Amino acid sequence: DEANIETHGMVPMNRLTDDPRWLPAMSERVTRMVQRDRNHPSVIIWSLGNESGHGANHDALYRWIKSVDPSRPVQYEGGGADTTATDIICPMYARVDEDQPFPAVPKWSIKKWLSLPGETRPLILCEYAHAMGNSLGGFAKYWQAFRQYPRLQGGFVWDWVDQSLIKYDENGNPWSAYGGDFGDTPNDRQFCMNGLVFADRTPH
Amino acid sequence: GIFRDVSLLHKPTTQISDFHVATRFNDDFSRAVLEAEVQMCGELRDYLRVTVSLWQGETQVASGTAPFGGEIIDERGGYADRVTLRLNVENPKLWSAEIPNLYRAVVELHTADGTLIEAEACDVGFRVVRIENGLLLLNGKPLLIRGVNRHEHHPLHGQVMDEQTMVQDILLMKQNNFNAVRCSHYPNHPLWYTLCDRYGLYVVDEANIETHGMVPMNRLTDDPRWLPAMSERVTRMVQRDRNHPSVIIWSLGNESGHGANHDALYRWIKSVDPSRPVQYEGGGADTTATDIICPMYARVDEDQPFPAVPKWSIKKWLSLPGETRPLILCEYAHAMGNSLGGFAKYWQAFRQYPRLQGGFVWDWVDQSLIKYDENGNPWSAYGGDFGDTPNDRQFCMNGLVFADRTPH
Ligand code: NA
Ligand code: NA
Ligand code: NA
Ligand code: NA
Repeated sequence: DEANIETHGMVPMNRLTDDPRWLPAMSERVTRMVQRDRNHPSVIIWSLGNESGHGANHDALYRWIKSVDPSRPVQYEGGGADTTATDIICPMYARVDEDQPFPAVPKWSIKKWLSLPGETRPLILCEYAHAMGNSLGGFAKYWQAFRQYPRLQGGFVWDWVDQSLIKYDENGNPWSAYGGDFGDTPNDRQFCMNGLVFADRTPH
Repeated sequence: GIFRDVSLLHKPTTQISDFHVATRFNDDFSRAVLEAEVQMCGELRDYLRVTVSLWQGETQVASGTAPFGGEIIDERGGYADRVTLRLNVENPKLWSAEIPNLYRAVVELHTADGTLIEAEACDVGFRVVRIENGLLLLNGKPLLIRGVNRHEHHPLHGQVMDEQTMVQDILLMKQNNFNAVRCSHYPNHPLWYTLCDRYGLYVVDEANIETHGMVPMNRLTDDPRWLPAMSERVTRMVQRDRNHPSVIIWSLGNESGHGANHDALYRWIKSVDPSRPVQYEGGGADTTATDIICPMYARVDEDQPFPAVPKWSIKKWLSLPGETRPLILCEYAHAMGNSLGGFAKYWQAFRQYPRLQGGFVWDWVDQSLIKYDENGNPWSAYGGDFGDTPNDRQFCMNGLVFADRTPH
């Protein structure tokens, strides 16, 4: 269960989440989620949101959750996927064997990530195996790793269903549309369609 | 046989009986303290003095003089027959396999009025070896062990070692980008360590304990009746070799399972010499008797799940729940004949993974022996060629170089 906090477009990504003036707003999105959903057994992990960097507000709200509901781990990928605001190493699109050494937020090989000095947490990818169109090449490598490594406990494929929308031709025929087909500009054309199933839930 | 040197040593009645050198550093290795503990035997007298002088070539960099009598250590007092000199060295030249900077420590037992009774001496290398946050550090930097296992073997003289062969080996090793050697599986000829101090090789000094043939392998090492014997092999090694800077790691032996005697002697080493990590591969390579995960022939990516002593993939091994130690293979890349296939995979892993800090190839030199044909021609022989039976025919030849030190 994930709080409705994403500030991906900020520069830097944590401009708001490191700002105490936005701590109230963020808090409401976390606290009110927990207060609503904490009795559901299906919810096994709390998430502080997505792609909002790593700021002190995350640390604060992490600790708040841990204090009010210690029955569930808290995870958060922002700020390098292994910050103090997560109980689980939860990277996005970390590869099995290939390192991606980005400045300040590297995406290590998940195998390597587990063994970094001082690292003891489990590793569950919050996003992997980007199913954009004709994709999921190399999925078996992930699952071989998951089964071989105890602390590689899986991940969440990105993603379930294409976010396409239905438009209608001049002849009334429906067709599937993506970014830019509604005059929306700027837009990220077909990156809305990353699903294992079509929007009508027909499988890829 | 008597396969190492035999000597006579004449000492005075009042003599230096033991001396240990330790080096302590500040956070950036700009300041060092050489702590020299000197012990005497014979008649104590208030005019006796110990002077410890430290030299860089012909330059005296530090010195210290003191009468005997150490500090109070328990309710009965201190050691009247010991003294610890603490010498300060500013901006010491640090010892490493890359730059084997050495000082000369001279320990003079003399009188107050200046008469020299005797003098002992050692080469001193200023370096710190410690495991920090899962990494083996030398002088604050993580090591990458380009190591090889080396038996003391000569095709003509067997297990008799000479200086010339040692030097030949060290030169070849350094010329082939080795920086470390494992004394497989026993303390080496003394000179070895000196040469490694001088030329710059990291040394794993290994107690002469291997019980591989026992069933189970720890039948003796788990038996307290064999704890004395084992102890002598460990303790007397440390007491002999603890002043050599080249020795960076102690090993409790090889292929003797995991028994309580190992735990005891591990702790003994850690108590007497906390300046060096202790490793031991037996009992699964990750037991309580080792500071370093030191498997034999663990593969890079392939698991070998043996009962009770699995050989995990080294990458996987690092990440097992609760595991934080560095991983240095005590033996890998078995160079038996036409071999070393897949070596690059090991080195890719070593460079990618911080806590994979290398290993020791098995091994340096083929253990072949020279026999002679009917026509007087020499040929290289292996197990079974001397009527020895049972024998392990050619498994004695696992070297990167031939017995004559010609490279494979
Ligand atoms: Na797993
Ligand atoms: Na998308
Ligand atoms: Na490494
Ligand atoms: Na062999």
